[PDB]
Amino acid sequence: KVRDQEGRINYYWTLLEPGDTIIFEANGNLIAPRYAFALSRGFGSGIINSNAPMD
Amino acid sequence: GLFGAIAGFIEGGWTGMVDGWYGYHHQNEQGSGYAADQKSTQNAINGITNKVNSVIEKMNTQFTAVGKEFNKLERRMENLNKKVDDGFIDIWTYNAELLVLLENERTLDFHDSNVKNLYEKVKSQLKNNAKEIGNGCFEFYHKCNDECMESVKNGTYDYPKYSEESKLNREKI
Repeated sequence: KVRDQEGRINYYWTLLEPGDTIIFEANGNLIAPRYAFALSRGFGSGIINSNAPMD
Repeated sequence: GLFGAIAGFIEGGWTGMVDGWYGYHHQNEQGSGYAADQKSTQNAINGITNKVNSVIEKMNTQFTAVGKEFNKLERRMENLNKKVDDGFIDIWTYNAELLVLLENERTLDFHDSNVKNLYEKVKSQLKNNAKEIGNGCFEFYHKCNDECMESVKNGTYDYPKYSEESKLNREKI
């Protein structure tokens, strides 16, 4: 029981390139995507763990 | 004291001379007082400022980052990640701190030069009109007014004018 649940929702994510069509096919257990995102790549960064305030 | 002047035969830095890094103190009839030398000083400030600017501004830093998180099952790579950081923090630390001492002793065996450089111009300007006291000074064998003093500091000191009076007092001694 993790967080009052014996079930598991394994998530997945893919990037779809322009000119490419993705196809979802299922007959159950599919957690449907509702909100997708269109982004432009910023190469060369990371993520800093911090409690510091913003200014 | 490589050249042997700084902490050499000139055993004392003058707390009173604040116009520059090198200068002269004269003592004659008209009075006394320190005076700093700009030809020697300015050539040193400008060169050192640039020597500082040198090491500062040759570390080209690209817009990058370090913080990488690895899954618990890429520990070999997570270990590899640290090795790539520690190796730089190994190198850039060693090379820097050794460079500091170097361009420290290289900066102390530069001021010692220019002090010694200055001495062998004033000493090679009078050449027998004064007997060297050894602590970094001269005793003129002749009366030298402030107009004569100021030529010694400039670089246009007159040897023929004050030479006839020099031999009559050097003969006394």
